[PDB]
Amino acid sequence: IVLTQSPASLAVSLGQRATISCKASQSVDFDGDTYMSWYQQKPGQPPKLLIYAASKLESGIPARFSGSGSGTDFTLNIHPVEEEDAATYFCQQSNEDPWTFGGGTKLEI
Amino acid sequence: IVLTQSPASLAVSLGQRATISCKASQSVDFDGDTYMSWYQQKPGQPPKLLIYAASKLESGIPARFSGSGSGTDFTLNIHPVEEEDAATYFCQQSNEDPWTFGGGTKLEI
Amino acid sequence: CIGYHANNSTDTVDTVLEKNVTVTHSVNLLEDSHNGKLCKLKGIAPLQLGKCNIAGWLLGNPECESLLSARSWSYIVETPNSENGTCYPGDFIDYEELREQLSSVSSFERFEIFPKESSWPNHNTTKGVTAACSHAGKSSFYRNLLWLTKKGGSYPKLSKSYVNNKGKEVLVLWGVHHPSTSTDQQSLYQNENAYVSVVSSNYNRRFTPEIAERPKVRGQAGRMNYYWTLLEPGDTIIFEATGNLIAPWYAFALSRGSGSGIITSNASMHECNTKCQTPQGAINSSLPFQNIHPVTIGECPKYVRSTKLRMVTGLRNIIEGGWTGMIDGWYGYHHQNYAADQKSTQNAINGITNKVNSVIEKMNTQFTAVGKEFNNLEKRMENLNKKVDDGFLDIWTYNAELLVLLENERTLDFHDSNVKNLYEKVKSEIGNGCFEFYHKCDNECMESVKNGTYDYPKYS
Amino acid sequence: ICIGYHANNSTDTVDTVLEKNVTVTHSVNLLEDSHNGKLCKLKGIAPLQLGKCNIAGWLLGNPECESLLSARSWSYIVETPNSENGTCYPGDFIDYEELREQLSSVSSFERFEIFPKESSWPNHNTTKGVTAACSHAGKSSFYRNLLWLTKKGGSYPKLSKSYVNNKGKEVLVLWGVHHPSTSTDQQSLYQNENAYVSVVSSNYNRRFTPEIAERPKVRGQAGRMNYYWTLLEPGDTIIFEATGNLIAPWYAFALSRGSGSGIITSNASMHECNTKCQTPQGAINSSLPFQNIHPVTIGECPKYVRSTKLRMVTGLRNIPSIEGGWTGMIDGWYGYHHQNEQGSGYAADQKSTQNAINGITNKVNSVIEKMNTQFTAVGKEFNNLEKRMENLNKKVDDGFLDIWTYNAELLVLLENERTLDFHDSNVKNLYEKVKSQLRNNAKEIGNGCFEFYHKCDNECMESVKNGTYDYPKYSEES
Amino acid sequence: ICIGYHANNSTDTVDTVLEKNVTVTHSVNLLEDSHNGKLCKLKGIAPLQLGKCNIAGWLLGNPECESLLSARSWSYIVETPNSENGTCYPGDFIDYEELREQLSSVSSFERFEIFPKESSWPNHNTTKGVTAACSHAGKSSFYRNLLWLTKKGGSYPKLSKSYVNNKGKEVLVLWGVHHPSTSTDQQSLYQNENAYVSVVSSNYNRRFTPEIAERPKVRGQAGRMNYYWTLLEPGDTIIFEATGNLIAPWYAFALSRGSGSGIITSNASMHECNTKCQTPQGAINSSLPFQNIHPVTIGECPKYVRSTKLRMVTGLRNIEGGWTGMIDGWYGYHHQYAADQKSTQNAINGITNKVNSVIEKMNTQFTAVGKEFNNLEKRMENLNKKVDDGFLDIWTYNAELLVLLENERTLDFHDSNVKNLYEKVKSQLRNNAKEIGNGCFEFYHKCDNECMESVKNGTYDYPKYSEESK
Amino acid sequence: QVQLQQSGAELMKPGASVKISCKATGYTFSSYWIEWVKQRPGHGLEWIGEILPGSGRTNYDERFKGKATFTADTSSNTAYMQLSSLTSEDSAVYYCARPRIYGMDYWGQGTSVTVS
Amino acid sequence: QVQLQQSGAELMKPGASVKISCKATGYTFSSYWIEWVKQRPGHGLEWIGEILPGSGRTNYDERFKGKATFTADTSSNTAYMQLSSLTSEDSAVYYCARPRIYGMDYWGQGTSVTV
Ligand SMILES: *[C@@H]1O[C@H](CO)[C@@H](O[C@@H]2O[C@H](CO)[C@@H](O[C@@H]3O[C@H](CO)[C@@H](O)[C@H](O[C@H]4O[C@H](CO)[C@@H](O)[C@H](O)[C@@H]4O)[C@@H]3O)[C@H](O)[C@H]2NC(C)=O)[C@H](O)[C@H]1NC(C)=O
Ligand SMILES: *[C@@H]1O[C@H](CO)[C@@H](O[C@@H]2O[C@H](CO)[C@@H](O[C@@H]3O[C@H](CO)[C@@H](O)[C@H](O)[C@@H]3O)[C@H](O)[C@H]2NC(C)=O)[C@H](O)[C@H]1NC(C)=O
Ligand SMILES: *[C@@H]1O[C@H](CO)[C@@H](O[C@@H]2O[C@H](CO)[C@@H](O)[C@H](O)[C@H]2NC(C)=O)[C@H](O)[C@H]1NC(C)=O
Ligand SMILES: *[C@@H]1O[C@H](CO)[C@@H](O)[C@H](O)[C@H]1NC(C)=O
Ligand SMILES: *[C@@H]1O[C@H](CO)[C@@H](O)[C@H](O)[C@H]1NC(C)=O
Ligand SMILES: *[C@@H]1O[C@H](CO)[C@@H](O)[C@H](O)[C@H]1NC(C)=O
Ligand SMILES: *[C@@H]1O[C@H](CO)[C@@H](O)[C@H](O)[C@H]1NC(C)=O
Ligand SMILES: *[C@@H]1O[C@H](CO)[C@@H](O)[C@H](O)[C@H]1NC(C)=O
Repeated sequence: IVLTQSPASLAVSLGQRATISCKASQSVDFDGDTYMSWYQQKPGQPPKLLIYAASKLESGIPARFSGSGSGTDFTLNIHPVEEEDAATYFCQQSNEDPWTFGGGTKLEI
Repeated sequence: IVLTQSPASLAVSLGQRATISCKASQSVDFDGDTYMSWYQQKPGQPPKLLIYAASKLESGIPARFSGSGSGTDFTLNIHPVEEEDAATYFCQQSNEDPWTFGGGTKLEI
Repeated sequence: CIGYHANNSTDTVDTVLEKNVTVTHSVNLLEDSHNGKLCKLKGIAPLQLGKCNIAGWLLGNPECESLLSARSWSYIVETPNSENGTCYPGDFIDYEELREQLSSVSSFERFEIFPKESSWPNHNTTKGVTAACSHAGKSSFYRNLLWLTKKGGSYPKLSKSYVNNKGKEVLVLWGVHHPSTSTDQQSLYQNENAYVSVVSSNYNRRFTPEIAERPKVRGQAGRMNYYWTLLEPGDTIIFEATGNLIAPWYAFALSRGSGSGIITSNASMHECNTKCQTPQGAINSSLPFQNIHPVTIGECPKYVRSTKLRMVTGLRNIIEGGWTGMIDGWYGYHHQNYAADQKSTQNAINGITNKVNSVIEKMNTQFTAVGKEFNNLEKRMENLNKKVDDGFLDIWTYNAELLVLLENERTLDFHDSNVKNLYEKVKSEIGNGCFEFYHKCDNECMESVKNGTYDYPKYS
Repeated sequence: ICIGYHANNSTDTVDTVLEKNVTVTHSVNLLEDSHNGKLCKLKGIAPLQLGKCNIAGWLLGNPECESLLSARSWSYIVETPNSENGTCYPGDFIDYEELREQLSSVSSFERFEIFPKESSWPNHNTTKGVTAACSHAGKSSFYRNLLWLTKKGGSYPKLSKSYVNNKGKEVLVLWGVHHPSTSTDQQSLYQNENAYVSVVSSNYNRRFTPEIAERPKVRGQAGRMNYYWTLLEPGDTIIFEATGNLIAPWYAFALSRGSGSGIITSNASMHECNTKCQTPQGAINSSLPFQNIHPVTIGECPKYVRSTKLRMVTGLRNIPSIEGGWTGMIDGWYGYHHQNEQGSGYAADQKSTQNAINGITNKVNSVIEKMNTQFTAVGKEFNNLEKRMENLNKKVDDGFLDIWTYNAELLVLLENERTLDFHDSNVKNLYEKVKSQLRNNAKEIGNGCFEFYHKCDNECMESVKNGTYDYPKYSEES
Repeated sequence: ICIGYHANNSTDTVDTVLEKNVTVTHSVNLLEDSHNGKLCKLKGIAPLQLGKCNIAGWLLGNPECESLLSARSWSYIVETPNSENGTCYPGDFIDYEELREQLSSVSSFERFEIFPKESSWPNHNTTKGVTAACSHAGKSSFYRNLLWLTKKGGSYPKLSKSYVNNKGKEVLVLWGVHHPSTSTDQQSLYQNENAYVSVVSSNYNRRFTPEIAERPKVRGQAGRMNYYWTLLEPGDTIIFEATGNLIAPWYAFALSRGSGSGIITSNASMHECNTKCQTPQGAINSSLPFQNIHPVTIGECPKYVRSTKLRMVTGLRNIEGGWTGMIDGWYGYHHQYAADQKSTQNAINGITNKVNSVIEKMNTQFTAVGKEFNNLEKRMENLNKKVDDGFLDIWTYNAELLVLLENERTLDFHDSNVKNLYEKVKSQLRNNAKEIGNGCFEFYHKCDNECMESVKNGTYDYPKYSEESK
Repeated sequence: QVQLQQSGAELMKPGASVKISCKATGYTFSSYWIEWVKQRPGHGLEWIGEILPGSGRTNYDERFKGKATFTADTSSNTAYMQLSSLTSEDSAVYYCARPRIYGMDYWGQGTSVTVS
Repeated sequence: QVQLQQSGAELMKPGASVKISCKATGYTFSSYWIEWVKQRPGHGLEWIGEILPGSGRTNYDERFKGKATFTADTSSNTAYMQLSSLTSEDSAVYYCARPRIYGMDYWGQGTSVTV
């Protein structure tokens, strides 16, 4: 399985939403439950996950991060957008064994 | 509900079978039970129930009074008629709440 | 002289050695009297089903409208002539288990789990009425159930959820209607391949209508099987049906209790305030045995099949015989120059009065022992329950009879042994029971000898 | 005069709380230990001997048990442990154990043609309904109570048969559903693959659907037949309708309900008797309260206790086989050696002896009445998914058995102690009466024996015995 | 020659039916009320501690019970009250309590690969059958004893897998049936819409079909898995024919039957010891007939009686009067305080017979392990509870009544045996002694201490010691 | 033996009010409904409504809403129907009948109301 | 709570074997897996493999198998990595992460193996 993030690079303005989409060769949904996680990696720092199961925010996260989509298509939009979260974003699938990560995408103010 | 009847007037000689047709706008049999009644009314007297459930004969009513039919087709057959049978005949449905009656038919000798 | 009391009493007792013995006193332990009168227990009036049974009461039978206001009760009463239940032919699935659960509950609250006007917009609720469930002249239907037919030729798949926020268990009841013809199935629920799915978080059953030609019961060739389930607090039950669903109109928030039960009785209901209640009639008694009826509610004496359980308190009413002349004491001291009593035997009398308390307390009281109901496919378990009840009843009957017989024998040996001991103490002579004295013994001397300390060598 | 208690030569041993077993003169063995070992008639009705057939094969009319087709009435039902021939076609007799429990109560029935073969089914092929598994006389056969229906000329019309119970008694109707191993076999037997069996009544409603799958061979058959039953009430109607896979009923049994019947699993032979009680080991008859032969009994039988020896004490303890009894003086229970110059004979105190014997007989009669003649308590078989209920029934039976064993043993010990002390107290008070008859006119041997200073003749001493003699009559101090 | 009975400074008090709280010289307590809380080994075989898992989790192979799949033999099964791992995927274990009862009598099994994962289903899928509900170590997993088969590359051919029980013992086969929440999920796992599962043996026959419906979430899953089981007799064949929805067997258990085992719920700790009785509260090493520790027992154990005190009166009462001068035997005579040895030995032998008979009468209770029922078996559960409570009341009453009867009998025995000794001593010689009235009859003629020997042995001659009192 | 007595003949000017009386005998008055049906020449028999005695629950035909109001007196076993603001269009003969499931078996003698 | 500590950055000659130690504190070491992932510059993170401490199971990715060899020491509460035959292509930052069902959490510090 392979994950593809679109767009590769995107520019955003403060307070306006930035939509990031992930595409998979095979559907990552098994028995209704969908395995897809969204990570953000500030440079020089470990990637930090935002959404697990593609819709459920983890504890201790701002509400601007949001997850949606199922099957092959998934999307990530943050409303609004702050100056802090200018890091690279990753979508990772947990369905197949290799646990492939997405290509990554750049989010710039 | 609307419950029509035919003929408006019936002219049957003594000793001749008399058939009266009552038709319904909507089916009056719910769950395999036909809610249909047959009355006779001497002038100036309350109607008397003759056939209930469109086929069952009332107690105290002779075997001459017989009816049948189901759904939207109902017939009451009188044989052999007598001088006492000259009365206005009513068909009534009990399936709908308005419990609407029929028009009433005059049977002569 | 030394002897034993004999009164005019004629209460008879039985023992192992001989039967039908006569003693001066007795204390019955078998209460064989019933008020014949239903009374409230612990100040809570019962629930009288009357002409209905539990199925008719819970389903909402049209002839049980007096029970729709019932909230609390001490014990359910259904008369033997109770046939208003399940007006539409069909079988209540796990009916007896439902009665078992209902015996535990002490009160509930009937509420609209799915309000009839609000819950079903796409289904047609006014149509469903049957002549089998006839109230007054007009035909009617169960008050707690709702019969949903197709609205305008369509029966879209309904999916209704309820979240048990009542904080207590909720008894949900529904039904699956099995018509008699495929034409009826299409005329009521347009989908012929209908199904009913009722899935809770611990209940999961799917039902399918079975159209067949059947003998007419109550004028109906169709059948309606009724089902039930208990919804735990904070749980969701989902009703999904494509047809043949008798939806739950009302449910019950069960407040569980203990000591209540279901009794079938004929006794009329009036006002009392008792602690025990058999179907024959409410009773109270401090006696630890009753033969009125095995089925009891509340604090009741043990049930034995015997007809007479009489302890022995008095001495042999009929060597010295009975002292008819002295009624003052169980024991006498006749004086030549009336019988008197001694303080050394009141302790023995108190010991016997303690002994009767000991035997009555060693028979722990029986609690609610309502009978169980079984269907025609549970004759093995029904006979096992019958064997268990009859074996325990026989064992406790035998235990009661042994206890009374051995106790009467032991206490009669007591009434002889204490008399002989008193004879020895008086000694410490005519063998009939009197004491001839060579020396002149005045009434003061007689009292001194009654004290037991007499200087016999003084006379010499 | 010497007064004491009789001793006998008998060496019977009893049990008491004092000792583990001691010798007495007389006893009554409350525990019956003998069984005839032959099955026998119970109140004039010979039982039903299923032989090699079990209940299932007999009801279905298995080809082997042809002798049971004529049977009408029975006192009880006997199935030998080696009997194994029932449900010749492999399958599952649904609620078979409930059917056995139902048949326990019935006292007789009438096997009648509920649906005659030659009239009920004109549009179906009743001729071929035989299989090799139900083989009889070296030929392919079937049950004699069921009919295996099949398509008639490549067609199986929707069947519909109704029976109205006009026998006045509940009727046991048995049928079956066939599950072919392969769909092609279903088509070859019945026209339509989506077949169903619908059996309905006023109190019975059940729809059966054949399930086709490959199966391990049992008795050479890769198919399965499920056999069902129902109890049609009098005046009721049962409707059999089936588009396929119906083993239609042929004979039904109008059950006559009875009581006191039961099923036993004995292996003993049969012989003509007439007994009020019966156990699988053999017919017994005894008025004793207890028996250890077998827990399963039919009719009025003694109680069952595991105890090996159990007997009341109806005989005073004897020193030979107030120290000691008198060995050769068998005249009475309570005797006295009357010594005199005229004669030195012996006689028994009649009134005390009769009082003792009537008291002891009253006690043993109370013991026998306390126990209740155990009604027919036969075992019940259970499914392989009913080990909980089976173990509960086993625990109940074991507990009641243990409780009654303990009760019987404790009653034996307690009554033995009481009657021993009763005999001793009787001797003591007899001696009390003896020395109350005369005082200071006679010296004391002890041990209940007396000798007189003055010479008192045999008639004088007889007057002494009844208490009509007075001390001041003789004033011989020495 | 004063004849009495021995007394001691013992606080042992007992009850009689006539009166309660009477002090006695010696008593034997037949109710054992102590226990070491540790769960010791029964007959040298360690138990099986389910720990965090119930029977369903242990047998299905729950991922969190991986230390229990090495089990081969045990004496009994211990499931703690906190044993809540079982059936990680939501659903119903069909006839689960029946399986518990079957497992109670099992003494050991050999868990084995009934259908090897790598060679049983080549035309199916075995890898992607994992759930978030059965997660182990923070990753999706599944039961270690079952295999969730899904379609292999968009196809789910009808499977027909057979096993022949050549193990020589009954084999416990467990499988499951999956009911997906939506028809698209069923299509995505098992391409066939109208799937079924058929499991047929010589004794067993059952067909299962999926039931797709909307269900409330339990453990995050809106689907359901139903778990079944069957006991395969030796030399028998079991055939699985599934078109879909089959959680195929992977490991089965060749059952070796036993006796005396059972399943208990205990809150105790496993510690190295050996015992012949093991209640959930602790082990028992006692020969006492009755115990009140706990009704549920394993092995040979005393009878359980709800009472709290059960003491037989071995020794006579203590306070004629009680004299401590005689110490050799229970009964003696005061000679200027010499205890006897004949009557006291006879009474001791009799009382030992009494007490051993009481112990003999009560057969030791065997393995009375409780049973479990579901929410549709309230009637069977109530009947079982009624049976248990009835037997408990019956045996408590029998024990208490026998203790009271034996107490009264023993007190009568001793209080009459002292009188019997007095009576025989006074029967040795008559009119040669004067009874003062306190149980002491002393001769009108003075004797040396040796003159008491003629009364001690019994042989007395009145004429040789006949004089004039006045 | 069940009988349903009715009042006599009454007449009022248009715009008046009339309390038509029905008296039921021989059975529990509250047990069965009491149906009201209107008959006019050339128009047949028309159902006015129903009232369950004692319970107080009642139903009305839509065309008679407000025109007809039902009340019951279970003490006297009498059922009363009220017509408010009579008009010349509402002159007929009124019956009180005991319903059965399929039809009304027992009726009353009937009362006729005029508008002059 | 839970902290993952890696070895410091280190450079090593090509063709040799480098050991990378991951320190797990605050939880039972054998309870959870340890996922090894490397982030090449200009490329997405690639899952190397995963090792459960107690069981010793190691699920190597097909691409990175043989190149890496996971080992763990329960006594030290760490799990190591064995990269042999290093190359500038193999050079990247490496991460040990404690996985949850849908994705790894608590990640780690990171370590570079520049060649
Ligand atoms: C609440 O209970 C009451 C009774 O306490 C119950 O009323 C009963 O209804 C049944 C069903 O209609 C009646 O039984 C019928 O009675 C009529 C009139 O006598 C008979 O004609 C019927 O006979 C037919 O069926 C028989 C077979 O059963 C045939 O043999 C016969 O030829 C007929 O075909 C049938 O017996 C019963 O009489 C009444 N009883 C009373 C006292 O009214 C009521 O229905 C219950 N209510 C609810 C809501 O369930
Ligand atoms: C009546 O009872 C007899 C005896 O119980 C039945 O005969 C038994 O029939 C079965 C099946 O036909 C035999 O089983 C077979 O055994 C052979 C080995 O001998 C095996 O290779 C086969 O696969 C099969 O299992 C069984 O041996 C045989 N027993 C005897 C003693 O003959 C008979 O079938 C019963 N008839 C009816 C109608 O119930
Ligand atoms: C169907 O019925 C016929 C007779 O009604 C059975 O008998 C066979 O009939 C055919 C055609 O008449 C003959 O060729 C055969 O020789 C007859 N005997 C046998 C044993 O086949 C026939 O067996 C029945 N078949 C089924 C499947 O029930
Ligand atoms: C004792 O009296 C009762 C009641 O009068 C009687 O039933 C019984 O037969 C009597 N017993 C004897 C032994 O006479
Ligand atoms: C429901 O069914 C009845 C038939 O009795 C019909 O009159 C009504 O219009 C239907 N629809 C609603 C919304 O009640
Ligand atoms: C309870 O017993 C007492 C004493 O006999 C009696 O007076 C009272 O009436 C009984 N209780 C009731 C509710 O009758
Ligand atoms: C263990 O569980 C039992 C069960 O009720 C409880 O009584 C006991 O207190 C528990 N032990 C501890 C240490 O909590
Ligand atoms: C039980 O206790 C006795 C006490 O002496 C001891 O000898 C015996 O070894 C113990 N047995 C076990 C199994 O603990």
